[PDB]
Amino acid sequence: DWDLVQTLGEVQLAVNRVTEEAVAVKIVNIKKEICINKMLNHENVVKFYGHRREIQYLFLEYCSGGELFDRIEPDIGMPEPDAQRFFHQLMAGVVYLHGIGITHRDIKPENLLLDERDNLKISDFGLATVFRYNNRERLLNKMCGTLPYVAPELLKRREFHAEPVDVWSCGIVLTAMLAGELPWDQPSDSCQEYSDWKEKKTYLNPWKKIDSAPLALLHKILVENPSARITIPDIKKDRWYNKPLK
Ligand SMILES: C[C@H](CN(C)C)Oc1nc(Nc2cc3cccc(Cl)c3cn2)cnc1C#N
Repeated sequence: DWDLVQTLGEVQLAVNRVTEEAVAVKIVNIKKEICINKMLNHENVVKFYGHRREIQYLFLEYCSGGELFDRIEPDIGMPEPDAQRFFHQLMAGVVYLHGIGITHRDIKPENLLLDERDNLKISDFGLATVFRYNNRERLLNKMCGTLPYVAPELLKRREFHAEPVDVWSCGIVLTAMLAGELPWDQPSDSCQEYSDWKEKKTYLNPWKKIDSAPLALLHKILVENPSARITIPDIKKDRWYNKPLK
């Protein structure tokens, strides 16, 4: 038996009556979240233990470290070495997902959990979907995600590639980690902060608070044209991405 100890997000912390093991139980599209979870097995992805239908119950990893969101100090961010480490682990998780043809679609600090060792884990696959199957890519056309984190093509195009969208959102997460703020309400031309970035006014916040090395990476990630946007394999060759830090 598991005792429901407290509400995490519904989602509640459950604790094993015998072993005292802790798990997160999700109490409830749900069919796809379960299916997708069944496919997942990676150290930077929230573990899926199983499910039960009574109201549906999902048994997920308890990440006692909390949400990445709470490691970001407003207007400050966090130490660059910690940001880099979290970004490495995020890429590892995203790489894995894309490798098996899954796109998360809602990457943001609220959905990035930390275990007891502060290892990052991608959470919440309620919006995730298959973008590659039998080695054939399917373009996406449904709008979803979270405005400050979504790529501009999603607002501007009828169809778009899945992967560059996840890459973009990772770029926004990195920005948040290094500056403790989001660069814009949304990646649209009616958005002054977004226009300023497109005009490379990096003497303005949040870019001003970001060292030139990571900023160079951001210049490559937050590129409006998804076809010109840096890919993960190339992120792996980026100077800052490879810089020894602490
Ligand atoms: C509760 C989050 C809300 N999302 C928006 C991230 O959704 C999930 N949380 C999980 N674990 C978890 C969440 C915690 C939340 C707060 C604090 C602590 Cl210690 C937590 C420890 N572990 C696992 N899967 C999902 C899913 N889906």
